[PDB]
Amino acid sequence: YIAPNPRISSITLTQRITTTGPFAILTGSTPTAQQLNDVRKIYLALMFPG
Amino acid sequence: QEVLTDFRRQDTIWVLALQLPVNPQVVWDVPRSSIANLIMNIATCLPTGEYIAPNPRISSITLTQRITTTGPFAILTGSTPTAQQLNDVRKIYLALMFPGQIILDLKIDPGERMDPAVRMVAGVVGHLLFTAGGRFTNLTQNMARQLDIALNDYLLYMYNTRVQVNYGPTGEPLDFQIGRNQYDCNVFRADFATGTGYNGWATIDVEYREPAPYVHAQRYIRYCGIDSRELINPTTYGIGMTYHCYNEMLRMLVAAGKDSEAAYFRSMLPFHMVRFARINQIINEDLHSVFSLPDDMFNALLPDLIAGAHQNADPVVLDVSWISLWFAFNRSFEPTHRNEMLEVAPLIES
Amino acid sequence: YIAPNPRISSITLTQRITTTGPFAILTGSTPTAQQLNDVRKIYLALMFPGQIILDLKIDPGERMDPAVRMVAGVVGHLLFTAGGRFTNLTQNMARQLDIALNDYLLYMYNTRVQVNYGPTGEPLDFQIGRNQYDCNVFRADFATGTGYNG
Amino acid sequence: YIAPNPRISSITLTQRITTTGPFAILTGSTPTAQQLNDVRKIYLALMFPG
Amino acid sequence: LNDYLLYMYNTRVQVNYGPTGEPLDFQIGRNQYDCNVFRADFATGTGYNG
Amino acid sequence: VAITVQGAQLIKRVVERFYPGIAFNINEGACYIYKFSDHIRRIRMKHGTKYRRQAEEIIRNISLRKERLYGIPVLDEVEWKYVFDGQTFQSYAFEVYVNSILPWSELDPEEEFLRNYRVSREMTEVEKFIEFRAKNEMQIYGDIPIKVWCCFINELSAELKHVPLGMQVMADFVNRFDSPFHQGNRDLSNLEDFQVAYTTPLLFEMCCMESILEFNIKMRMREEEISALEFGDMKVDPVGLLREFFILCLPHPKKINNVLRAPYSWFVKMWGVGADPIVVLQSTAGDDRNSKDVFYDKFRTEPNRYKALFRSSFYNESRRMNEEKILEAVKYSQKLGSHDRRLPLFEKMLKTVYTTPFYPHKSSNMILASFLLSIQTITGYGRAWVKNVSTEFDKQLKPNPSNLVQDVSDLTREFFKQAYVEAKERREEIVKPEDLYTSMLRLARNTSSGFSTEIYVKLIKINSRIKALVIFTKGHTVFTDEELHKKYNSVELYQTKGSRDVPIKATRTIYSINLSVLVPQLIVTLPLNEYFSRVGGITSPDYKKIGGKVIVGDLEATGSRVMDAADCFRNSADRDIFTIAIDYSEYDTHLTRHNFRTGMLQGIREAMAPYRDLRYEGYTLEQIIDFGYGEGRVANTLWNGKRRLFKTTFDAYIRLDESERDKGSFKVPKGVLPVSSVDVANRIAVDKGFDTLIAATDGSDLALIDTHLSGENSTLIANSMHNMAIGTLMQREVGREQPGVLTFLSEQYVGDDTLFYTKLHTTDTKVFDKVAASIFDTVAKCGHEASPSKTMMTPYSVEKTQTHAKQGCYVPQDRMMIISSERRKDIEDVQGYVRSQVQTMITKVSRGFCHDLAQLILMLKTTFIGAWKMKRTIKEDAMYRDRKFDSNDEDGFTLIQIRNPLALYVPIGWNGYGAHPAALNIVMTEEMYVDSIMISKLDEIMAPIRRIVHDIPPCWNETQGDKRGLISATKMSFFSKMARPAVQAALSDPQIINLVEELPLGEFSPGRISRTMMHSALLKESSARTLLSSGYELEYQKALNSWITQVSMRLGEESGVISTSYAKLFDVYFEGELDGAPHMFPDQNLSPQFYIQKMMIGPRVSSRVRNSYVDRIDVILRKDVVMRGFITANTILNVIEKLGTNHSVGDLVTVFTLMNIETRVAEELAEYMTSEKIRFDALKLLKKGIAGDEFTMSLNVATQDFIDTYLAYPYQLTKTEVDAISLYCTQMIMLRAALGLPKKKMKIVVTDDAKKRYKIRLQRFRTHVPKIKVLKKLIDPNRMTVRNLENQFV
Amino acid sequence: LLSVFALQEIMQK
Amino acid sequence: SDSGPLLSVFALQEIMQKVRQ
Amino acid sequence: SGPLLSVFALQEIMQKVRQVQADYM
Amino acid sequence: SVFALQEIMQKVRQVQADYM
Amino acid sequence: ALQEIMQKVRQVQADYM
Repeated sequence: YIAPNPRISSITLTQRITTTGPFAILTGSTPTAQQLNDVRKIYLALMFPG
Repeated sequence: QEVLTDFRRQDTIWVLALQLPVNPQVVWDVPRSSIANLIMNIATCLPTGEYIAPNPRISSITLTQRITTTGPFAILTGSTPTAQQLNDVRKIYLALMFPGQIILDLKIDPGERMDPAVRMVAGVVGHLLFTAGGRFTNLTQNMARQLDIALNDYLLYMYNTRVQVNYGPTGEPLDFQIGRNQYDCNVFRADFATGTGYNGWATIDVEYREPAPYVHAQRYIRYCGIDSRELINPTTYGIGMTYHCYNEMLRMLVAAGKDSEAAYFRSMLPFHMVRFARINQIINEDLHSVFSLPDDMFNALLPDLIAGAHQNADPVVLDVSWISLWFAFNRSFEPTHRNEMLEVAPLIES
Repeated sequence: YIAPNPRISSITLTQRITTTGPFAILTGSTPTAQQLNDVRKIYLALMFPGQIILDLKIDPGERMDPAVRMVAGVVGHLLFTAGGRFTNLTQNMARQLDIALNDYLLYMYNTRVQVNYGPTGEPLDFQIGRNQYDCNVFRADFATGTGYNG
Repeated sequence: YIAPNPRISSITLTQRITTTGPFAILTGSTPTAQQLNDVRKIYLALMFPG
Repeated sequence: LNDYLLYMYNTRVQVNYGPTGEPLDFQIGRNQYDCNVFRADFATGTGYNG
Repeated sequence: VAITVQGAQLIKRVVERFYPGIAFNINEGACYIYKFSDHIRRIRMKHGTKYRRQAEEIIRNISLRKERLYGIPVLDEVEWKYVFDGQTFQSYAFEVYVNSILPWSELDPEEEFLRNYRVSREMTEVEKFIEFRAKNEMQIYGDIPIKVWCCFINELSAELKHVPLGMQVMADFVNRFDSPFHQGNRDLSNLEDFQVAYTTPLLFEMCCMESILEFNIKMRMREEEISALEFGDMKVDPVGLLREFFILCLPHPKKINNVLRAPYSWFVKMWGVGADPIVVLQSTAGDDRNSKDVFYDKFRTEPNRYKALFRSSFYNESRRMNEEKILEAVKYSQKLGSHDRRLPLFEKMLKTVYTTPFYPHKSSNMILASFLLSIQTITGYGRAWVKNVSTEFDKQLKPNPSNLVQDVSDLTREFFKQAYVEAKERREEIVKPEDLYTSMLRLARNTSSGFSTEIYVKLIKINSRIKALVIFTKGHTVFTDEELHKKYNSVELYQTKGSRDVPIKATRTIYSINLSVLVPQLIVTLPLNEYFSRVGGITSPDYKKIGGKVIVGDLEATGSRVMDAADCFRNSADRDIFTIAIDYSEYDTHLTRHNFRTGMLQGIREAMAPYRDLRYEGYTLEQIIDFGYGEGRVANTLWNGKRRLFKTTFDAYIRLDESERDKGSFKVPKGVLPVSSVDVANRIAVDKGFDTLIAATDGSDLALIDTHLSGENSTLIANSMHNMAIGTLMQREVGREQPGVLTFLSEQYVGDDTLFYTKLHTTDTKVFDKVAASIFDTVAKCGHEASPSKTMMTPYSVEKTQTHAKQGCYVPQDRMMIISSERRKDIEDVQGYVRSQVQTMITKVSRGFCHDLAQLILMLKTTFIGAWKMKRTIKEDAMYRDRKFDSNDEDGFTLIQIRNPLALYVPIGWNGYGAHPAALNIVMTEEMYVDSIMISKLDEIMAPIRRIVHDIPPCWNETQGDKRGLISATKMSFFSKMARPAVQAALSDPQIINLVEELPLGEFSPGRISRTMMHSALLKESSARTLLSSGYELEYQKALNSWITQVSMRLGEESGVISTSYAKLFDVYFEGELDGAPHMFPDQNLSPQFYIQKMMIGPRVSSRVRNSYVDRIDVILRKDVVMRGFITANTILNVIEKLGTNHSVGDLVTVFTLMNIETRVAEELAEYMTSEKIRFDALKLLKKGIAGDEFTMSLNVATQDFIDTYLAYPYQLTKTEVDAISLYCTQMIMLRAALGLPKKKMKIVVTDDAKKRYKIRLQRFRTHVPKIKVLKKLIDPNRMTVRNLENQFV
Repeated sequence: LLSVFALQEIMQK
Repeated sequence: SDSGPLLSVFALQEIMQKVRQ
Repeated sequence: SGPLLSVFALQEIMQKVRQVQADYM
Repeated sequence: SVFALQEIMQKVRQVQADYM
Repeated sequence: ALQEIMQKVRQVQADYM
């Protein structure tokens, strides 16, 4: 599994000024074991259509 | 030119591996390279300075003359800024220094949103501080609408029998006539197609001058009609200058019975002129490189923003707080140390 | 150098407490040791009509201070002479005090008093008051000395 | 139960000092426990109309 | 010399600029003194001695 | 688990150990014991007085230990032998020490530090000189006897179950050698009868310090729950390192510590810079590199761009210098002793300092970093011997076309001219001849008075030094032509040098200058000292103004070390900043006349060219310049100091003739024999034949000085200005030789210290080496010497003014002494003194020290300060009365008082000390006490102190005693020039006006002003203060017998005064759930009680609330030159209370002018007072030092943001009243944060019930009006506040 | 004693 | 879970007076 | 002068104060 | 309920774990 | 009162000047 590039959400202009994305709290969060299992379920369902 | 002036110059053969008149087109042919060029220009040509507050006796003689009364301006005059608010002021000035590539937006944090005094003061200030004219814009549409709502709330929050108000049919903000002479407030609603409510109202913002060091971008920017060619002395430069939007704002303020605020702005006008003279000098003399946006792409930013077209670079949006506008109105940017890379930039460019 | 009776300024310049202004600010200050020398210079320039003239200092500070500039512009038109026979001031100083008086006359005005502007746009080119007072006569002109004691 | 912004009334109701009315007198008071129970009664009566 | 002339630490006087962007190409003062005579021209030496 | 019971048990057992068989009780607030002394008895016996039983009163008391005097038991202080109960540990450090002993045959009298010289049972003449040296250089002073410290060490070791090595060597010494010496309690400087070695007190002090540090490190270690400290990925043990240091430094303590203090600091500065990943704390401020508006986001790790650079030769030589320095010190220590040990752990850690990463966010590394810098605290005050040496002009560097000396002189002259113009721009100018006779009191604080003066008092002749008395006696002779035209270059006129100690380094020499030299210096140099005091300038190299470049004076202006030095953290957090610090060696030595003095003189000379029309009693300004500085005046001067002596045999003096035996004027030490000249000394001096010492006395060995002097009136300005010139040359040369590589962003000059924040545009090793070589080459050719071992050039670590920063975090070093002290002090006010030490302990614990050990140390110190110092008063049947009678039957007895330790935690005003058990930064006050007892959570903490209140006797305080019993006979002859024309007017009258000068001005009245000023000047002199101290014992007896056990907690105040008890009129509610997000902060080394406060409340990010009305009064009073050192705001308000506020401006101007306040300050103060009286309430707020300590300065409290966020209050309150509310709010919220209570907003509530409102209105009305005093002062009630209070709460 | 107006009676003896 | 409100001196005096009678 | 109270008296009514605390809570 | 250092220590360990 | 005292002492000041 590969995460997207971090530079997409936020861009830096100078050393003290940066832009903020709309989903910072969700981007900064980390999954738990059960959430990881649910993600695996999502991908398994996607890869077998019907 | 010391290398060409020794006494052995008559029999010396010169070799050059680079050329100074670099073609600016080859830089901008890189696909999707707007943000990289903007970052390079900021890192190369942006100077450093400090911020100067005006003389505090102006507010003493024009804003707090009546001790027994208290208003929004009287409340916010005694406040002091914090570090994050100074950073927001820095963001505002950075957005000002680039006319179209950088725009601003308001934070959604409650608190300041529920405070009436800060909202009214910001609504009054932002119509004089920013530009939303027919050539370029500094603001998003949401911020302009919020500022219009704030000014509408301020202009009629406390009115009496002396101030006659006649409402309009549409029910939109600022659709009313106020004062004895029936001054029309409809001119102060935001309209990006014509820029009536801000600094671009009925003035020349940009011109074009043929001989330029870089041929791709030869525009000439002048905020509120200042042709700042000579060096600036802050004590004499803005003695008798004015422009349309400031006069109209003063007329509305005196029409609505806000005499003290009108006097405060009338006293503060030369400082407001000098800050923009300095800003135009900085833009026209320091930030001229091939990394500057070309003329063909500069004239289409506002039509793309108003028409919802996304075939070019989306301008960068920054977030500032409500009180940051009032703190920015009372601070002027004076450059004290120019950037170290000014004289080395063309060789790197080539 | 003698000072007038403080009861005058007590009864006529700060008669009400709730309101402040330029004169009320300046009436509380006291001169330092350096400014008595400037007052001596003022009087020495006054004793010799045309042989000695004066000009204003150039340093910042007081030039950005509104109240001091306003009260000085008010006072100078009565304290000095720039008439048709002799003058005490450089033209630059006269123009500066004219600008200061222009700033004083309309810094804070209401609907009770109305102002009608002239065509030229020069300082003091307006009519003010219920009687339509003409303020053009106070602009300095060394050929006639209209704005000063001459 | 949340109060409004405390600086709302500072600019309109008690903005002019040396004048005192009913609103200026009642502004700044804090209810007792019985008055909070009364406010609860007000809201319960409001939630059921008839 | 151009920088010295345009720097005004007193009240600003009227200035009129010319078509070209060359230095000293303006008329200054109420008398409208022509400043183009002081730009260097080695053929006749107007700007300096001689 | 409460600290209040553990500390009580601890100190109880310490007390019973110190005085065996004590009747000490925890539940009583005081205890009293008797002591017997026989010294007075013998001297009475030699006058033939008859006494009863002599040594029986000794023998019966020491043995049976049960005799009572008026029922009060009498005890004797415990013997040296049993302090550690006779245990032994055979520590190797003891044999290390005894191997370091040295006989008298190896004496080097010119030694800077004394070696371990043995003491023989018999006497010899050289041992007299050794005793004379040891009595002076080995004093401990302090405030507590060492034996009390040793008992505390033993008891706390028993409590914590750990054995310090210091206690081990202590017990090993005492088990065999018994007492080291004798120390008296009435005066601790009376150390006498050295038993074994002359260096024993140093051993005891160092061992106690080492034990204190060992306890502190273990308890701090337990606080963080860590198993071992960490260096990189390796575990390390701190106590092992400390013992390893202690065993090595013991052969020769002072010399080894002084030579070794530098590599330890270098290792801390150099740790972790070269690691590949670097952890930094974000910080953001303004564009200028000295912005003070920083704020912190979070931690991050980033790659290191500078990693490849650290293979440079410069860093290799920097490391190799320190390896040679450590190894030579180890070799010397091994050679002096008989040991072969070394420093294995430190040399192991030093090998890879660059690549081992530093972890600021891991406490295991931060504690180690803080501990290494605090190790050196075991050899305090570093007293040393100094020698007089001349200028040695031959080694001075002549200017030639290969150096830059003339350029340095030219640039410094230009800088003096430019700075003088800048000072003139800021309305600071030289003194006018009208001000010649009044400005002489305005000397700088670094000045010193040459001639001491003699005063007759009524009866006794005394001498004094302070400027006031000397000037008031003989100021008219200063400017006289007789004293101007004399030069101090012969036997008849000369000047002497003084010395003052420093906490770690060697004793610093100072110069005393005659006033006739200082005053002409002041005349020119006053405006620049005034001008450079301002702060906040721009430090960019391209800025024209040089005022902001000088940091001298720009320190402690905010009052907090962490707050004002935030630029260090900001620059260390920035990856793009390269910092350079040049460390010069012998700077003051190298200020020659070739490079410094002549250019300075020329700068002053063409400086005063526009003022050449002025004259001063016939003399002109360029003559005054020569008067202030010139040959025989400052340059080329003779100076006196310590004598020089030589080593000879005894009988060589016998073969001498009487021409060589003639004794001169100059005094010689005790153990040295006189000799005429230094030539005959050279003839007679023999090296191997040590039998005697001889010292010259004809004056041929005085010092000839032609070099810049530290006692001058412009030393700091000249030094910083010279450093500015040096830095300009450095920048010029580095720009010329290597263009474009290095760009200077900020330059910083303070003292001899120089700092640079620059940008480096390359990472190639050979370019960096050439740049460093260019810098060192330039500074070498410039004439000074720059050590490549101390000079610092780093990306990520920043140091200035003993303040260190690594990767955006604060690394504190603790150098605060606790045991010893600089000079002997006498405690005039016990309560204020304990307040001072608790304030200093706040700083100490804020610098990473343990909180609980700080509490224990204050618990110890609060008990024994007042003891042993009351005398000539005896107590019987709970009644104090003068010492016995004329019967002389019990004349040998004295009474000693022991205070309950818990008196540390009872507020001021209740005869106690305002410390809080929860955290030391909170100040106890009566309202705080009642709030604490009403809190249910603190009950277990508050339980013992509940029964200790209302039992504290009054504290000893000689300061409030003010009487007229110090009439002087010498008069104020110069009064005719000191009195203002306002004072001079009212003394030419034939006493007609005298009878109408009846204004309530007190002692400042014409006809008595001179006498009162002289009286105050004498009370400034302690040697004059000592005369009135005899009668204070009777007043203390009156205070004791007038005392009643009752607590009053008067929450009201004097109606003119308002205090923080006012908030107790209303009830207080806690509501609302505030945000719980923790804040960031740079100082990550705090106690948990302080860490919780710094995390719940963020750092201060703005200026504190606007200054008080008293602050404005004090600022206004700080304008008068002649009365700033004599007038406080309290003096003004005390006169005002009797004068009244209902007066016009002219009345107050006249009153102030009569009170020696010059007319401009009089007018300003009068106008401001009239404005305050007309406009606002004008009541002065009294605060108990709350929110005034070191830690509270850094918190986000007492600010407008704090009030807007945390506070809701009724609008009817006034500005002084809301300030009184706000201080209590800060205290309450700090206390709630300390206890871990939930974060909630706080409101002041006023209920709807009528009776409470009635009492509130009554109390406010009586507070704002001073009742019957309205008749006295005729205050008009028409003032806005009081008139408005008619219907505020109706 | 609560009202300020009662004070002037005391002032007038 | 909390310390609760703090009473003024007047409330404490009223409590003492009520307990007294 | 001013209100009058004492810690000695307050110690007996401390439990009443705690009861009032609990009631308000 | 009585005060203890345990909860303060727990909070500071929590924030140091957050730093880690 | 201080009024007569103020006048007398200021008169003394004036004559001393």
